[PDB]
Formats: sequence, structure tokens, C-alpha cells
Amino acid sequence: IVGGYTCGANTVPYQVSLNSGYHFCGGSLINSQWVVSAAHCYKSGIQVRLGEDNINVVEGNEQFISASKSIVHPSYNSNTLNNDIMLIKLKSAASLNSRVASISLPTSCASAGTQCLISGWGNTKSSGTSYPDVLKCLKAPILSDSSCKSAYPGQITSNMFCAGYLEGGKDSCQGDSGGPVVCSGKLQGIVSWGSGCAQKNKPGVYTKVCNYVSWIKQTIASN
Ligand SMILES: N=C(N)c1ccc([C@H]2[C@H]3C(=O)N(Cc4ccc5c(c4)OCO5)[C@H](C4CC4)[C@H]3[C@@H]3CCCN32)cc1
Ligand SMILES: [Ca+2]
Repeated sequence: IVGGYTCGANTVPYQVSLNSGYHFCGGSLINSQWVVSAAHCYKSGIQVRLGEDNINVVEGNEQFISASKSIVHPSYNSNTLNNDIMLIKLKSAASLNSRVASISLPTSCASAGTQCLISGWGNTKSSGTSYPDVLKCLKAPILSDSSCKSAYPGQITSNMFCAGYLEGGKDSCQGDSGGPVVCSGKLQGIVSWGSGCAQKNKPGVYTKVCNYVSWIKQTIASN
């Protein structure tokens, strides 16, 4: 997260860290046994880390649970990042509490101008590399489809939206991939792609979760 602030320990209780001996992606807890993340975060060997603030110190409230399986959207395209969404089933159910809690899926899509909260442990500089120990937060609005398409002509599908700031300085970045975009208490986006980080006229692009609720529900019920 570039241009953001320290969230405060366990203030974003649905945020998870995907770990394979290091933090590589975020995700969101959607019930006690399932996490939503980005398909481009797929790999084998994933440990899900819940209840984290400082990802480099055991502070208390952490739960570490192996992934039992990871379900990449069958129509994910690695070229275009269309359908950049994946479900992860936990080997055992998380213990839900005030510091580890699920986030609601949306019942309708969010409109342009809606203010959202984006969170992650990704890089905090636009030029250079600086990864934080603790969780960072960014408030950002959803942009109109016309502004999104003007920023990335030909590359925006109906399964994507832009969010952020055209004047630059404030964005998600590498290491934030897969994490949540929460608007009015509901999960509306997944950190997906962008052009650099926090560059002028190049806002972040996010998977549009409202297009996948029926797929998520059908997949979880059958697995
Ligand atoms: N908020 C953001 N500014 C933002 C920037 C970059 C990313 C992601 C993602 C990203 O931008 N790309 C490159 C990319 C670039 C442009 C594209 C792409 C893919 O598909 C269609 O158009 C990667 C996908 C190919 C696997 C992925 C990469 C992984 C760590 C950081 N990158 C996340 C967030
Ligand atoms: Ca920790």
C-alpha cells in the first residue's frame, strides 16, 4: 500500500496473509473455512495466516492454517487477468473471534464514487522497495467505468473496476495482490493489477466480486 496509514492491530479482521516461507499475497476470510484471493496468487504450499498485524513477529491472536485446496476460476486468463479470482479451502476451520472474522459478500455491485478500504502488507513506495511489518490501510473510491477505460484502453473487462486516485501517490502495490476492497461492509474487490504503483493517471484495477457471488456460493457448496 502506497500513501496509506497504519491500520491498527486486528482492525481489519478478515484480512489474511498467504505465506510460503514469506508473505506473498493477501486474501479475505469469507467464512470459517474459506478465503477469497486472486488467481494470480496461486501456488502450491500455501499457509494461510489469520489474525496478523506484524507479519514478522508472533504477537498473539495468530492462527496458521494450511490450505487444503485452491480453486482458481476455470476461465482465468493469465494474459488479460480476466476472472482473477481464487478460492482457498482451509484444512481446519478457523476459530472466529473479535480479531479473526469473516467479511460479507455483496448482494449488489457498488457504484462509482463509493469509498472503500483497501489493506495489505505490500510495498509502500512507488519507486523503490520498502515492505512494512504491520498492516497498512488506504481509503479509496471506485472510479467511473469511463475513466477506467480511458486509463487502460482495451484492457478493462466487465469483471474489473478501477479504484484509487488519478493524481497519483495512493495505490495498492506488489504484495497487496489478492487482498480486499471492502465497501460499506461488503467485499467488492480483490487487488488484481495496475501499471506500476501510485503513478499519475494509472489507478489500480480490481476484480469485480459482485459478478462472482453465485460462482463462489456454488463452488463452496460442492467442495
Ligand atoms: N494497484 C497496483 N498498482 C498494482 C500493481 C501490480 C499488481 C500485480 C499484478 C500485475 O499488475 N501484473 C502485471 C499485469 C499488468 C497489466 C495487465 C496484466 C498484468 O494483465 C492484463 O493487463 C501481475 C499479473 C501478471 C500476473 C501481478 C504482479 C504481481 C505483483 C505486482 N503485480 C497489483 C496491483
Ligand atoms: Ca504476527
